[PDB]
Amino acid sequence: GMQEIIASVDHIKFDLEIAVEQQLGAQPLPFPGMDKSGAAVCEFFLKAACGKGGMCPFRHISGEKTVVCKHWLRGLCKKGDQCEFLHEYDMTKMPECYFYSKFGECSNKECPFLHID
Amino acid sequence: TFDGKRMRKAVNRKTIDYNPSVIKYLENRIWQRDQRDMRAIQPDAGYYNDLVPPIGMLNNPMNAVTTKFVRTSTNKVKCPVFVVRWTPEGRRLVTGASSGEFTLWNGLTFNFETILQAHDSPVRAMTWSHNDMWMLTADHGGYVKYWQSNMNNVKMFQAHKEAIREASFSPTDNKFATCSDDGTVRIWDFLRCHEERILRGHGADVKCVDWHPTKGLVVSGSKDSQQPIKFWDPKTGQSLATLHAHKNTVMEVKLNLNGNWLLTASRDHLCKLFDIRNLKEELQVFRGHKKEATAVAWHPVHEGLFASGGSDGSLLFWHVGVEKEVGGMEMAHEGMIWSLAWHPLGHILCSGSNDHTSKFWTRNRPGDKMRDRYNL
Amino acid sequence: MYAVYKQAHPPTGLEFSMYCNFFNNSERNLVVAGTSQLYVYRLNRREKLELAASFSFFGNVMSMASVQLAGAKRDALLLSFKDAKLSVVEYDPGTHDLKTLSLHYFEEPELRDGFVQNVHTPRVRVDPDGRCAAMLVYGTRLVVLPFRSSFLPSYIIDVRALDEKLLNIIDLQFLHGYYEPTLLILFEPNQTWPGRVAVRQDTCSIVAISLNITQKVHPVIWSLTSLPFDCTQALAVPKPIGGVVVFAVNSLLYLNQSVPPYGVALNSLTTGTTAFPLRTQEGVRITLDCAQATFISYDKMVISLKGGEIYVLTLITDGMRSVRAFHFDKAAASVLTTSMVTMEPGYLFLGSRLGNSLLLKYTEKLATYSFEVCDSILNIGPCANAAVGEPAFLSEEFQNSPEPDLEIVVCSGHGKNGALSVLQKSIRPQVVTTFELPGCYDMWTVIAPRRHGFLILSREDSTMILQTGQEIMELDTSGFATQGPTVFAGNIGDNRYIVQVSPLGIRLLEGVNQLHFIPVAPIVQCAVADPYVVIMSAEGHVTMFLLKSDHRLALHKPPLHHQSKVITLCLYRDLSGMFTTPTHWCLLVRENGTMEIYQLPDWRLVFLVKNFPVGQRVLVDSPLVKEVLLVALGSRQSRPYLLVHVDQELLIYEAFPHDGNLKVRFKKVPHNINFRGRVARFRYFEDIYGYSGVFICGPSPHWLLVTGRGALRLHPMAIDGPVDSFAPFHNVNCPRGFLYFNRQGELRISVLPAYLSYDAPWPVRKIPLRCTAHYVAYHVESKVYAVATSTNTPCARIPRMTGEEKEFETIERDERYIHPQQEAFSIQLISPVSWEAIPNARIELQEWEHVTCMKTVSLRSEETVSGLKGYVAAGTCLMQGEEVTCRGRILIMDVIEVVPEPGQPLTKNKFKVLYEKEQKGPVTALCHCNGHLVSAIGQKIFLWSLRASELTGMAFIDTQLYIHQMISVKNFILAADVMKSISLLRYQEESKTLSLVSRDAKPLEVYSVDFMVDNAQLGFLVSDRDRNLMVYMYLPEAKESFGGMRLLRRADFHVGAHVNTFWRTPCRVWENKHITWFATLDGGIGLLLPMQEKTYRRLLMLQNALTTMLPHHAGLNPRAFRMLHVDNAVRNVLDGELLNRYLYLSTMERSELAKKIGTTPDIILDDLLETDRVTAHF
RNA sequence: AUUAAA
Ligand SMILES: [Zn+2]
Ligand SMILES: [Zn+2]
Ligand SMILES: [Zn+2]
Repeated sequence: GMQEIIASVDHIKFDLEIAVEQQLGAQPLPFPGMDKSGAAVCEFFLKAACGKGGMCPFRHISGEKTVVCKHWLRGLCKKGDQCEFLHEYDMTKMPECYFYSKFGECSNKECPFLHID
Repeated sequence: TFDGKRMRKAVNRKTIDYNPSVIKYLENRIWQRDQRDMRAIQPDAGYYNDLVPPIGMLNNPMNAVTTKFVRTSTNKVKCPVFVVRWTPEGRRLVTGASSGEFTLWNGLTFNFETILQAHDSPVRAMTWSHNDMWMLTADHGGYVKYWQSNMNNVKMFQAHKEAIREASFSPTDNKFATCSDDGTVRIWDFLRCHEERILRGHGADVKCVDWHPTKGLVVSGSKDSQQPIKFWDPKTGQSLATLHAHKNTVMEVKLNLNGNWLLTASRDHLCKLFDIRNLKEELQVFRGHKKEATAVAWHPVHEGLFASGGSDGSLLFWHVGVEKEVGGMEMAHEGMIWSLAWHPLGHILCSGSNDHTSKFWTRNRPGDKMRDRYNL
Repeated sequence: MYAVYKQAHPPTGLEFSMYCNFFNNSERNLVVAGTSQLYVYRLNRREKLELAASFSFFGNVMSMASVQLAGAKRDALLLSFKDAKLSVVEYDPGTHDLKTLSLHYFEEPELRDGFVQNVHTPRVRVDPDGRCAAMLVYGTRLVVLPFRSSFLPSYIIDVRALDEKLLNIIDLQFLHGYYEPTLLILFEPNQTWPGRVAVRQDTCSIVAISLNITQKVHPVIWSLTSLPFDCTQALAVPKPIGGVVVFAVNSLLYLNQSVPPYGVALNSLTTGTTAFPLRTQEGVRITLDCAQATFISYDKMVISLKGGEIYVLTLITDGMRSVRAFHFDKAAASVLTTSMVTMEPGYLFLGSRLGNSLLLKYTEKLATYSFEVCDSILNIGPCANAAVGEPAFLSEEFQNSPEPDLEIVVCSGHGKNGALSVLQKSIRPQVVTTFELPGCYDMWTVIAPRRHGFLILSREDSTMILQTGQEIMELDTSGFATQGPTVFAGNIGDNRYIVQVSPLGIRLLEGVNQLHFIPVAPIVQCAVADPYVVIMSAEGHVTMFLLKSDHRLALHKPPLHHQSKVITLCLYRDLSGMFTTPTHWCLLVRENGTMEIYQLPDWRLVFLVKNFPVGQRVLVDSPLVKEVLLVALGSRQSRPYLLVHVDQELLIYEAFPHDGNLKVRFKKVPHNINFRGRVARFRYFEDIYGYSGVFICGPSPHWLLVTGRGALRLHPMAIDGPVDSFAPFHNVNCPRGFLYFNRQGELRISVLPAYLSYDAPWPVRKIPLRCTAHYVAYHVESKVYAVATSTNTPCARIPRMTGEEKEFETIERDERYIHPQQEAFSIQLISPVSWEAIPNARIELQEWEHVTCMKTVSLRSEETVSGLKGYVAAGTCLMQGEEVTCRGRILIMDVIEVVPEPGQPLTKNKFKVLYEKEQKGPVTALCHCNGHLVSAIGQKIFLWSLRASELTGMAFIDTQLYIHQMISVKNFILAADVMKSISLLRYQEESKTLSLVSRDAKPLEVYSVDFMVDNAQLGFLVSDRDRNLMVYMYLPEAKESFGGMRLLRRADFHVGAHVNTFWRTPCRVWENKHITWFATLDGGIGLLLPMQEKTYRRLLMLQNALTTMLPHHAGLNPRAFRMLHVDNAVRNVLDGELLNRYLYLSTMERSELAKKIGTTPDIILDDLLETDRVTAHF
């Protein structure tokens, strides 16, 4: 069984696999205000130059960010590519809890923000 | 002031969680062909896990008569709520208020999430595109704003010199129509923010506008008694028809997603339904609003069921083909109900009234004695 | 882009059943229908239902009824099809198919009243006196068909236009004992639902409208208006008592026109919900919400409750026949039923879509009745989930086969009838031993003094004799003509003697010793049946031999006028007297192309077919046919079949009676078998593993099986390649086995595997679980199946949220209270070696925890030489109502090898729960992506990395309302939403980002999602609530997709059934294509095979020709049936069931259609047979 | 950090 065993696709190079790798049919992002933070990382921008500064539909990311974005988890990240906080799901990178650090002990033990003591 | 930096005791909030209903429906669909194979939910409190969402009970739209009060969501600003809209996946409720702010309430536990000063003038219109990307809002100052799911304003332009009452998207969302107090409907190109046509002929304030689900038709309602309802061709800009449907001030025009029905609410205390294929004769007339009928909302799942709001605060429920109201709450709000929004699963209804609060209504639990203030 | 749909397994599951005169007025028949299937059953007296006729429709039956028309020899069948279609059909003598008398369409937009979505199935009802039939259409239009050219023009009644404004019709039944056809309608003028009962209680009403056929007037008589809100079906009481019995969920009502209503309360749940006067029925605490009932005799009703319990309800009456009381008797429980009908008195059929439909026999006890199961019709239930795995018992001789050896395990049934079905398409022999015997090409096994004593081999110039017994050894002793080849060898008489024929002559054997030998162009083919021996020379000379007791073979030259050369022969004995005019028959084919049947003791012609080789659909009395065989099969060899081999093409005929000539005709039966020293391809066998049938040799060996059920079964056997010759073999070392050669010259001594049943469309083993089977997953390592099962227990507590922790309210009610059913979920371990559950390997979940998903996931690990490890992952949710927040758990289990418990070899396998932790939301879907676990938790999709025993969050993305299904290929995830649509997601490893590539913007209630794989094209196959199959493609450069952010559907197909599970296999032109298989919720298995554009266009012209130029059952339109959701459209999927009609046509019809569509029959046949060949898996 | 605790 195990479809991966009987019906393997590793030897097949799919068209959409080429399309996403070559950023195929990616129209420039209209309305320079928006950000599209749920988009893929621009692989063209990683290698060298994309040629679309802010007009690219895909994320032009930077490695200096260390703390995860609290608004991105809530789905309200307005900054987008100009966001200083990491759009990753690393729990170690979570910001420290405002209430545990200052207001003694946090109300809910289920909060994702880091507790220091 | 409130800034998310104040300690308070942990609260376990009231929830209307649709997940148990969906899971139960996912199990039933496996072995039940349709409603006739569905085992009956008993009117007892112990049958809490047999409930399914409205998609499960397609043959009985009476489930979605949501007269069970859940929660009242009021801002600390305490200003009238003019428009309520659900985020397309039902994650959040967004309310547009007279202060011009957007307030976001969690779709499961209906508590405050965030607030943002969206418009300078009262928010009159709020609509999401057919693709879930875009939320278009208009204000009393005549400005139209473009938003996304992250509530980031992207584009701003002034569509009308007077108050914009309602906006409606085309099926492909490439174009939309706005109605204003200047008396004209205007067709816009979404991507270029350019007005394609100006639609003139009502002669008074245009209070509502709707786009046909598939055809490319625009229906408008106005204060003008001579031209209460008009049909337009958004490409040519021409007036296809005029419908003398109401005596006074058609407040809402909603085209059913089936593409056949026009639902009109007016200040003459009447909601009327029309077949757009045969406009000369009026279909069912809905009577039962003691005061003016101000808001209507077709159910997302049940195509014949819709909720209606009144200027007295009454929230009534109607079905196509049924003469009388299938349900209602005469004192749902203390003030005129401005907008009604259904959750994408039509199990929760939200109402924003001229009173400074917004309320959430869910389906009645099987086996409960509806002796509360809103029922008996 | 292009594909062809084929069904590999016909749907199983019956929704309608009735007892009517299908064939003639002398006997009644059990007529049952399912999803696009019609079955006619006879009752053979142990009692067994044997199939008499089966028909397929291009549409799903929505309602079934029968009427006896004026001056008719049969009952016409009234079949209803989705939307507004009524088709009146009869059985046709002559051509053994159905005959469409009238087809009615009521599909006008005016009748729909502006409601585009149809939620009401069309329901046909028949007057008891046969005066008229009524079909309720769209819930508002009542179509009336008057009966007396047997039909009068129909008219439509708008029930809204009637008095009292019905407006919500629950049930409608014609009433007995009226001068005019009186239709009782149960309806809700004002509708309510359980939950608003406090403000709207008594909502149901009945009206009896008297239908005047001529004046077309229909006044209302006998209105009642305060019936309980939860009134389910109503049933019309027969003539003596009359009236109607109304089933309610919690109460039972008897209503009559004059008598005041009589009603009883079935449980204490009627108290605050019904103001109707109800009297507590004593000793019964039941519910009638989803119950099937039928009247046995009068004043007695058998009711099949939900849960399967059977009750006998008695209407207790006074002398003047007024119902004054109800009597309830609880008889034995049985299957979950969808329909019920009474056969001959004492017999009751329980039609079942969930579990096996079974025939019951009830007898009065020594008022009360006892029920026993006499027969059961196998039902692969609603196929919730399916798992592919490899069978454990493949013989060592087939281990080096290049194609994978694999089977299907299906979660079937529901509740008490929940089961696992093990499905194998092909038969796999269990080889006992192999003999390397080259040169010999044909075999014969004969019984000697009922084991087979001798095995006779024919070589090119010699004959080899093997004495089979305790040891199989060659006999060099005399008796058998080993000098040259043998044409045929068999048993003559009653197995007392052995008959051996060579080109030189015919030899009679007592065993090892020869009794006598008779010398006799060389003999090329011999036919032996009973004391009759017929041999044919190369030039067509025919002589017959007869056993005359002294025994001895006696020469009797047949009187035959050779206007044409005889090219093949057959002998047949008719045990069951279908061959009316133990009798003996000779079947003969001439060179001109004529087929002749002869009374065998004499030689008078009885049957004649003018153009036999062309393959006519029906053979009626008055090229190069190679082999012909008549065999009687079934119970006591009742139903005979004709087997013909012409031009590398197999065509096989069923025989049916039809009135000094033979009162029989032959009907062509469809199949998908292609045939692309005279050696017989058809080898009749009796009692191979207790099975009687014929083995077809050749490039595609097949098993033809007909049991007492009477259904033709065709099972392929291709694991050993083409089979040259075949013979039955009953031996001490080979009990009721068989014998065949491989093409390499290997002789196989084999037996049929015992764990499978071959009386189904596929070899199947059904494992009863007595509980609902939700998900099944195959674990490659440890080679076991994990099954997520749930069982129902009474609910005793109502969870509450008090703001601090969960607070449980104990349900305190009366003794007459029906407790709600609460599901308890378990994950079990099933061994393929012995399909019993593995002991002490069972995971029990929490009290309210529901398995929402369970899959086998390959997660990367550093243990094996590869990366992936292959665990079993389950997603759960605690279902505690709307008021309580739903949260879930992710369970990752490994099946490990351990030393088995002494005396329990099955206990070598055991769960190892590596991860079981509470998640921050409901876990609704699970998947794996490049060694990472992908979970839909609430309105987000998370991607996890599995550490030693911890799950590490890698990335997430915000998703739609409720993701109930995810499947991944490479680094792409296809997520299905319950209401919104499918979504396409990609994960980038270098930057831990999960993004949305594209999605379908339109709403869609998706059932399940898979992939369509081409050489480079990837399609997202989607199942829908409206029973549609959609293929979506990611086309960023296409204009219709705005920037690639819209997924575009590129192929559309309406399968008649819901699909919840998908799996794909490689094709057996097809370099990188994968066949996507699916199991339907109606018990069927279907295919979606990718196709080239040119072949698609050719077969599309063929499909249009077959749609236009061929009559179809019930007059239905094949093209309209496969249209999208109309029961926009992108017709790029061919209907292989329609394309199979080309194979069913005669050669002349095929050629005419090919010239009309401007192509070659050879080209069309090549395309069709290639599609059949590449999909020969399982 | 844009109201994380409304
Ligand atoms: Zn870029
Ligand atoms: Zn951010
Ligand atoms: Zn904290």
